[PDB]
Amino acid sequence: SKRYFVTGTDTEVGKTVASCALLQAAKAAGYRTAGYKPVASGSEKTPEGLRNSDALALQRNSSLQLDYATVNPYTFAEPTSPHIISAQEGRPIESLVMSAGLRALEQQADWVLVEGAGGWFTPLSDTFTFADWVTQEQLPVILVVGVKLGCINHAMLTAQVIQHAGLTLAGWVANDVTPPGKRHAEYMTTLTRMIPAPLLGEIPWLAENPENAATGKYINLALL
Amino acid sequence: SKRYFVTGTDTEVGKTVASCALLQAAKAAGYRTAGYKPVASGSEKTPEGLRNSDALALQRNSSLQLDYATVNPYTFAEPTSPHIISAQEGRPIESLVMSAGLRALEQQADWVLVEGAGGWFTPLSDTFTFADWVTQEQLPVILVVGVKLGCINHAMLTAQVIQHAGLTLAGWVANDVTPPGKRHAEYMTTLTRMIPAPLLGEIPWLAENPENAATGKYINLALL
Repeated sequence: SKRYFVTGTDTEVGKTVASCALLQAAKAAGYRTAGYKPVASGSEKTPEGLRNSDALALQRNSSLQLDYATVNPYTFAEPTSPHIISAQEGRPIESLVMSAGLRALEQQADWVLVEGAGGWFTPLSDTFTFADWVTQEQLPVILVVGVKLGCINHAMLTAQVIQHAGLTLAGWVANDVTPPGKRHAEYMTTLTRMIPAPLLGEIPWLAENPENAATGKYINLALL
Repeated sequence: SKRYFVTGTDTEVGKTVASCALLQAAKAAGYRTAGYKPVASGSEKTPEGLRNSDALALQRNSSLQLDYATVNPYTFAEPTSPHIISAQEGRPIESLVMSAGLRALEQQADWVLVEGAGGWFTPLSDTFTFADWVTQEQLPVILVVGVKLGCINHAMLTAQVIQHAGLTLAGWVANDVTPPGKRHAEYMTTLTRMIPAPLLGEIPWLAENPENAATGKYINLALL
């Protein structure tokens, strides 16, 4: 089965928006899809426990019917770095648990998308980062680049680090986080030249909630 | 003579604020200082040509009397990536010119601070980045980290890339770009543990124009 790890180059680049577009495109291709966000911070209280909106988006965009805990085993109330709330709450983030949830999904889906929390080097504990887990899982990576101020530097830094860890950079998705501006074409050209992986598509600026929009049309899965 | 390259982990981290604090601290230590910003975009028109405010700050905080062109040989009007305006204007950014200006300063100053434009991987041309120039100059690097959302990932990415290029990470400076928030102590602790270089100091949040503030007291130059 196909499996990918999605990470962003900076905060607020629309990582979940791109993830939902990817899931919709995979489903259109005929795959049995599953979204997985092992760790999520910043969540609402419900009668059944804490719920994270990004995990809800992945749950909803998966073709299979999945239970929330399957999509997101680790949910924290405060939107801060996972290693900080984890320590405060006395709830360790276990590599074995994150890996188990991945296997669980692989038993039903042909195409699994794993969404990280924060960026590449987000700490899960004092001695373990998200990059450590992706590296041990040998997951190919899809980079979500927000077309904004500073994206060239952030995308190159992330790409270099990933390749250096011996992982495959499967592709990148350009997310237009702001309305059309000047230099947009120039930024896209520079990013295309510099990121050593295929551009899968560009999701235009949408003002509502791109997570709920039919965005799969913007992804060219044949390039993965 | 001492020479350092200052880079930031993200946009708007206060790189020039930290640079001015560094210059003030070096002067207090008795050094003959010089600030150097080889490339600068986003500049005001004056009767004598384009002037960049960050270069003006470095000029003013240098102990030696320096001419503007000495501090900033390359000035562009539009605040975009240097390789883009450079190409548009038909004015190539020459490695030899940037290096020459560095030698020029070294003939008068004992302590030279070089401030980059953008982040680490800022392109100067289609085949040359700022990182290429710093690497050939073998300049030790000082990282300016804005204590904000996403700083841990950006600081680790930058640090790893710099070490990988075989350069020395001389130290880092924490700049408080926003008013005091929760998790500030936790962020500082994480950054201190993860960045493999000494914390030189932390510049508090100041609402006016930190570039004009006496901030040298916040830097401990004995750690460089």
